[PDB]
Order: sequence, then C-alpha cells, then structure tokens
Amino acid sequence: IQKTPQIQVYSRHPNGKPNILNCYVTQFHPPHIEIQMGKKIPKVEMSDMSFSKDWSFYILAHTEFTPTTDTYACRVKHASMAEPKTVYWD
Amino acid sequence: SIIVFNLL
Amino acid sequence: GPHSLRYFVTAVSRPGLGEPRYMEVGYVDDTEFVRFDSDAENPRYEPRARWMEQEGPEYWERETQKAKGNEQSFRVDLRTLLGYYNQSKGGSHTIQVISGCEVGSDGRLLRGYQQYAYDGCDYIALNEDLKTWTAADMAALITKHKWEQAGEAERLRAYLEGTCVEWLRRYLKNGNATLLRTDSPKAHVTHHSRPEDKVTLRCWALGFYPADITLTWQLNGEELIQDMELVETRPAGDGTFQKWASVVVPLGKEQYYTCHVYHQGLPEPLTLRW
Repeated sequence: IQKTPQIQVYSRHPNGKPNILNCYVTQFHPPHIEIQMGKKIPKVEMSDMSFSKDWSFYILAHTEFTPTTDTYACRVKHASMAEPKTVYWD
Repeated sequence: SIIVFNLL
Repeated sequence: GPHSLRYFVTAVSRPGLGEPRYMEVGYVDDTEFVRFDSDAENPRYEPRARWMEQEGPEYWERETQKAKGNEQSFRVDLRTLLGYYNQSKGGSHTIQVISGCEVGSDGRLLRGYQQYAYDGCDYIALNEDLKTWTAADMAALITKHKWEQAGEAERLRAYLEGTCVEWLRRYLKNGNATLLRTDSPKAHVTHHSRPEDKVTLRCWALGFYPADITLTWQLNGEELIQDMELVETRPAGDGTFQKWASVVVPLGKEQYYTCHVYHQGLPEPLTLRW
C-alpha cells in the first residue's frame, strides 16, 4: 500500500531570463506529500492535486526564479521514504 | 454532472 | 471522434485532524473542466476551463449541493471500510473513484466506468456488461452482494447510457472549439561531451499540446531501442508540455544520427540532425 514518488525538476524555458522553475511529482501514494525547493525558497505555488488511471497521485510545484553559479533544490517528504529525497538540476 | 454515489 | 466525460473522486481520512478531505474532479477528453474541493475556503464546484463559465448559477449550485452530499457519503464509506477489513482506527486511508463514460462518434456509449479503490488498490468495479461487479477481495464482496440487492448496476447503467452522455454532449458543444487546441512541438538537439570518449545528443521537444508525443533516435535508418534514455513527458507549467530523448554517441560520428518527433500538430514528423 505504499509507492515512491518520482521527481523531475527542470525549467519552463531553456542565466538571467524570466524562467519559472518546476518540481513535478508523480507515481506516489498515500497523497499526503511535502515538497520543498542559495537554498530553501519561499512563495512556492503548487498545482491542485490529481490522480491517474493507476490511482497514483501527481502534482506540480513551481517557484519563479532567475539563475546564473547558484544551485537550486528539491526535497519531498513522503511516507514511502525514510528520509526526504533531495533533487537538483541540469 | 457526476452521479450521486451510494454507500459501500 | 470518440469522446469521454469522467470524474475522479478522492476522499482521505485524517484521524484527529477533523473531517476527511473530499474532492471531485471532472475531465472531458482528459482535460480538467470542473473541480470541487472540500478544503477550499467556501467549498464550491468551480470552473476549470473558461468555456465552462457559460453555465448558469443553477448549474453551479446544483452541483455544489450534489458534491456536499457525495462528501457526506464518503465519510461513511471510509468508516465502513475500516470495519469490513477490521483495521486499527489510528491511520489515514483513501477512497478513490473513477466514474464516467466514453462515447463514440455516433454519440452512443462505448465504455462505461464505475470503479473503486481503497488505499491505492482496486476494490470493486462495474464490469463492461454494465450488469455485474468484480470485487477484489472478501471485504468488497460485502459491497457487491448489497449492490446486487439494490439494483446498483441497473442504476449505474441508466446513468451511464443516458445522463452521463447527455451531459457530455452539452459540454462538448461549449468547449469543443477549445478542446481541439493543438500546439506544435518546437524541437532542437543539444550536445554534451561525456568523459572521455562519448558525446550525448539530446533531442528536445517543447511547447507542444496535447502531451501525446513520440521521440526516436535513428542510426542511419534504424531505431535505437537501447542506449536511448527518455524522460516521462512533463508539463512546463503553462499548458504546454516538454519531453526529451537522447543517447550517447562516439566522437565525430554525430552526423550519422537523427532525431524524429511524432506529434499530431505536425503535418509531417520532424527530422533533426546535429
């Protein structure tokens, strides 16, 4: 009864541009999930949640950011993991 | 328009 | 073409955190058009596509009231299922439902769905005959026998063959024009030297909608079913999608490869070289 989230972090557009940044989380259950994104960013909108044919859940979180070099972060808490899985970029 | 559901 | 109207229902309990959380989400041909969420501020059915905003206030309040009653009913189903399975009362649990219909071009129903899942697993589903149920275990057979005595299948088949497809015909007449929206992919290929002997040719497709797309790499006529890596296509965040596919190639031998991009908004599939 417990399935591990799959995470993709990536940019909405391909070093100073109006880039929105994305944490896309899929294939997970239970639905309670905690995604966090210099380090630790505030004003993180998160899509309303949904699930798909296989009952697995999914969400998209996005910030707004301008990159350069800095590094940008993604960490999801979820019951399927002992410890939050962190994920980076390009 | 969704159906009214019954009990399990 | 064939069309669909389906609703995705979620109820999840929070022992000690209050009433359970309840959601209804509506899809026409896999695009979300209505949403009800009990944890919004003034739970109400809401438009999720701007063509749905044609419907009057009676629609919205009719659907809001229906959702409130559906919500009242899934809190019982949650407490019922704990007992059927005799589980501890401390934990969080989920019920999910998929309900709707797929119709053909003559407007007649092709596929009807009424399917339940408990804690991510199948629970009971209305079979394709629209007369009988498949229970996944012993707990679900309790529901089955009771739904046989109620004539639940007949109630569902009347809904699915009639009401459901009528409502869909009403929704297509409103957001057809929008639903046909296709954005063509914009493709390009990127180059990455990999220590020590390897290049990585990455084929990008972006800005495309809908999300159904196919990317292949070909080595002079053949398709590379291996060495090729591939990301689950992803929403960019603006209604278009993203996908890339690549592969690693030896050096100075990157003229031999070609990306091909297969999408419905392309008159012809795309062919790209580095």
